[PDB]
Amino acid sequence: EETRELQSLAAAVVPSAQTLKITDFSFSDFELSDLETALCTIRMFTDLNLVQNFQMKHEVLCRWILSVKKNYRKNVAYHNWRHAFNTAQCMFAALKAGKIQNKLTDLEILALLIAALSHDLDHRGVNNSYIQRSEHPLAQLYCHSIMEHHHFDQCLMILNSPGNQILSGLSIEEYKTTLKIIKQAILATDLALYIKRRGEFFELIRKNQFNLEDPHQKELFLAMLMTACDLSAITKPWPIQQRLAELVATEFFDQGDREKKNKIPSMQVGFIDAICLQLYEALTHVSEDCFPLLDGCRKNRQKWQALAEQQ
Ligand SMILES: CC(C)Cn1c(=O)n(C)c(=O)c2nc[nH]c21
Ligand SMILES: [Mg+2]
Ligand SMILES: [Zn+2]
Repeated sequence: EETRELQSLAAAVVPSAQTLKITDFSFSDFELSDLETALCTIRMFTDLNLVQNFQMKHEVLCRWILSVKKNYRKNVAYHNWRHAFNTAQCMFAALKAGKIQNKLTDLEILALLIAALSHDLDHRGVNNSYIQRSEHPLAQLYCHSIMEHHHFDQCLMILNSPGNQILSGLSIEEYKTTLKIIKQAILATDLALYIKRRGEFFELIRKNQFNLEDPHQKELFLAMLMTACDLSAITKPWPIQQRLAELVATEFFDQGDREKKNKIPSMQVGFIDAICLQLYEALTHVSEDCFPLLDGCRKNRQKWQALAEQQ
């Protein structure tokens, strides 16, 4: 029953951020039920003052969260609701604990939270070609970042569904700006785009020319931040990361129409060196308080490498 789930969520009391541990970069969701993750998501919107600043009605926000959750496929090992929820939690932590909140506007924070939660909507698994083959054949080269555009379309449809319009409170101009930031935020989760633009971000930091005051770099930062949250499972405490790596490995090797372990340690070390280390280092420079993400990433590299050499 769906309306029953909505009834329960809407009537439930929302515990504090401290009680939910959502401010911790080390946050984990394994012990939480779907209902509990939904309550954590409400707390994120609430504490970031989005519910107040944009006059969201409780029942609407609840319905929206449940529609979002419902549109991820639980049969997919990694790209599912829990990943999206975790990505948003990391965004929340980076904003609060990481003190990034003060460097952005309310509309940017609103867009980021929604994007984090919506960035992988309807994902069918890295080894699934359905979404791509269901579009205009040579559709891969025309509308590039095909998956991300799909995720955004899904995000937008939910945002416009009756009873789910959490942005109805914004003015038309506020709305167009938010939608634009949300779209860019989601497109940014395409690693191909991350690898294409990260160089500029890194370059701007070396020369100490990074300036969030100019729109170009702010947009570049939001894109880098989204990626940082999207890959944050790589920064978790060793016992947690070991588990999240299992999920990634399952989707990569076992799923796609559904020894393995040995491939995992080297895969995670390669992933960290090639994609993660520089990003979290860069982020730490922008905000000293985001260090734990980097620290966590390093500790995990050490652990996986030790296994790679065989413990
Ligand atoms: C999921 C995949 C597309 C990218 N990706 C990721 O996000 N995390 C967290 C990993 O640990 C990982 N290992 C390989 N690829 C990975
Ligand atoms: Mg994605
Ligand atoms: Zn993702």
